[PDB]
Amino acid sequence: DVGTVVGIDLGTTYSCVGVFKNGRVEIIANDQGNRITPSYVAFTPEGERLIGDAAKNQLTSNPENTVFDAKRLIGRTWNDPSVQQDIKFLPFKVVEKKTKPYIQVDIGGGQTKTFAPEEISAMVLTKMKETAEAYLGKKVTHAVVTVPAYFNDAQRQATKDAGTIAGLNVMRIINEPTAAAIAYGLDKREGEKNILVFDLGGGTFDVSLLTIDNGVFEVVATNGDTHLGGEDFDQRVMEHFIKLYKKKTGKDVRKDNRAVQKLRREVEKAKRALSSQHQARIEIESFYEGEDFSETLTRAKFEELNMDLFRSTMKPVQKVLEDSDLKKSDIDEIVLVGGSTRIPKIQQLVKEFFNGKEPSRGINPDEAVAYGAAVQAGVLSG
Repeated sequence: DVGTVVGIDLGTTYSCVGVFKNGRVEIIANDQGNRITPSYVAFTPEGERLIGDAAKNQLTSNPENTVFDAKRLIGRTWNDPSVQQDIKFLPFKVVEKKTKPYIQVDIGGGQTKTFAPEEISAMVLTKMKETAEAYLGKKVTHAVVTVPAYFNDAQRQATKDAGTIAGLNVMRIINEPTAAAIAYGLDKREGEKNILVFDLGGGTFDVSLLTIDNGVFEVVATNGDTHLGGEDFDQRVMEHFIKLYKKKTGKDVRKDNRAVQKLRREVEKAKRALSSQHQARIEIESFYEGEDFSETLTRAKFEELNMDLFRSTMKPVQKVLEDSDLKKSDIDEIVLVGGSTRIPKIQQLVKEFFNGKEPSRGINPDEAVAYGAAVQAGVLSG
């Protein structure tokens, strides 16, 4: 009937899919061997449609026809002031169509097409569905899908709609921070608890005050920063090296985007390394005008380059507490979500904010939301 239902984190920057198999949640790897998949769609001049890692990986040679951040636009009208702000920063065309912000791309050979934001997310969701189905060795028809807690009626419906386009019946839309809590078993626990969820993604920062009472969740207050994430930490590190280069050679890397992008790729990997190691080597062969890049980033440097950004995450946490009439002591559970929460310095800051109190631990913070979504998908068959 519903078959094996899947749990999908449909993220602004990365998506994740899980399933309940053999008494356990399995987070599923994609055709590229990754347990997270970029929420990107690229159309090539030859007319190929890329989704996920291959869309993300080419993109530097294709800014106009590579689509991301559709989640910023889904469920919104063209004239929403938020949309009008966002599209300033997007490198693809967005036009007014049927009152909505439609994405216009060159599909190949100069052929122009428009897509509703839920059409682009449907392509991503189709990628998640194939990832799942290859794992399971069978077709999937039903899904649990997560959304931010601040999502309104239209944004929830448009996500359901993206699922229907993708061949998915979205049985449950769940809030992302609730899914995270579920992954940690916090919905089981007896009596009333206040849960702070701190979700530092690749492009957005979400803080949520949740209440659990008899396995029923209530979102009391949300804050954060719509345009803060790990990518902002990457950018800081580029500017540092482009500056060091424009000092050691006189040359300016920004004249060549391909150089700037190659730096971006290596910075990303260095950033991930610095969560485990204390130094990382950034080495780009044939980086600008045949010449080579070697420099080495320390964790101490990474942190200094980002310290004000790291510190600015605490102010939404204070506002959330204020808006919900609670103080630090009132928090019984801290859940970290997002790849950036693996940054050792961000963990230190959250703990010190809460007076030495430890967060929940044991689930990859990139995977926690889909995990919880898979916990509920699990119950929806059996």
